[PDB]
Parts: sequence; structure tokens; C-alpha cells
Amino acid sequence: TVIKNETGTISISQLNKNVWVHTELGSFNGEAVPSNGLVLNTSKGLVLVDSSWDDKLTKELIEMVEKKFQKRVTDVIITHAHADRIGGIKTLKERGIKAHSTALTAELAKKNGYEEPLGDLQTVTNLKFGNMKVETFYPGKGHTEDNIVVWLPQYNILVGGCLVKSTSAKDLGNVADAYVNEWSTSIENVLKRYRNINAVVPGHGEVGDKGLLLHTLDLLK
Ligand SMILES: [K+]
Ligand SMILES: [Zn+2]
Ligand SMILES: [Zn+2]
Repeated sequence: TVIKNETGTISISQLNKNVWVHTELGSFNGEAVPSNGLVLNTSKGLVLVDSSWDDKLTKELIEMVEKKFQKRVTDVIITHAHADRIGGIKTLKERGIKAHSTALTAELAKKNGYEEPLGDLQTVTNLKFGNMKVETFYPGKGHTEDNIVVWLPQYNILVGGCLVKSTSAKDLGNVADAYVNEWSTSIENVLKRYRNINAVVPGHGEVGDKGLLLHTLDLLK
């Protein structure tokens, strides 16, 4: 089950009853770089994992899901301070959408001249929205200093974010902000904490499984 905006620009694919992936194309010189997050359909509103590349996409994304599920976006979890995750933080703040992050992610956002998310997430934080349970986990440095994962214990679904490379990624990508000697250890910390995983969402590329974590480990060798 897959739904595109008017344009190609934005797509949502259904994973299960109350969980979808959101994907948006960012436009870079000779063109399209897609980015993924999650949409959680809860009894108390829509909760997103991550925003998008910029404000224009972020608005359009909110407006699509609010229309479709007939409820407001109330909360977003920002999983690190690069533009594909936090690009639409301005839109979030101005609409009264709570933007959750670790304090490190918030510090880095401010350092890079983005508006500040909440800095409310700890190394392990458990949230509940309606009946929907969500855990955030800081496994250590990898793709960036601050990168976190998100876990839906009710579905054993892991949002890997940009810590986790898709099967189509044949290299680590941009590592300016990365910690390639700790990234393996951070991935291992994810595998140790979540020992039975039903689906893994990478920050870019196709949805997979535990094999994506092993793919990323191979990529680090
Ligand atoms: K339950
Ligand atoms: Zn990133
Ligand atoms: Zn990314």
C-alpha cells in the first residue's frame, strides 16, 4: 500500500495497520536523494519519526497525513541533526508540534543554526502515544555523534535511521560527521538490545530486516 503526493516529491508506504514509512525526494544538483521516516497512527494523534529535507516538504508531508488519517500531527522524534531529519523543524515549532530529541542533537542543531528541538530524550526513553508505545535508544556514535534509533516494542519494528544502511548502499556515504571506529560498536549495541527484529527502516533506501545491521557492519570493514 503506497501513496504519492501530487508530484513524485513524497510517498507513504504502509508497513502495518497503524505504521507507515514516509519518503521524500530532496533535490541535489543533478537531482533526487530520497529520505525515510515513520508515521505512527495513534489514538491521540499522528506521531512522526523524523521530518524532511526542508520546510516545504515538511509542510506537505504533515498536510498529506493529517488529511489521510483525519487527526493532527502532535509529535515528532528527530533522530539526528542533519537536514534530512531536522530540515523542517521551523515548520514543526511554528505549528505547535512537539519536536523530541536528545540534548546532544539539540545542541548540534543550534550549532548548525537550526531551531532547537526539546532535548528531552535520554539514552533510553519510553514514550506512549494513545496505545502506541515507542522507545528511543542512543546506541553510541556512528553515522553521526548523536544518532538515535527508534523501537516499536508492539511490532518489533526498528527505525534504524541513517545509522543503518540499506542493501542498495554500497558504501557508508557522507562520513564527515561520522565515527567509523565506534559505528560497529553502536550497531552491536542495537543488535544486543533488540534481539528479535521484525523490520528495520534505514534512513535512506528500502525497508529490510536485521540483515541491514549486518550489511552496515560489513560496510565498516
Ligand atoms: K501492549
Ligand atoms: Zn545524517
Ligand atoms: Zn540521512
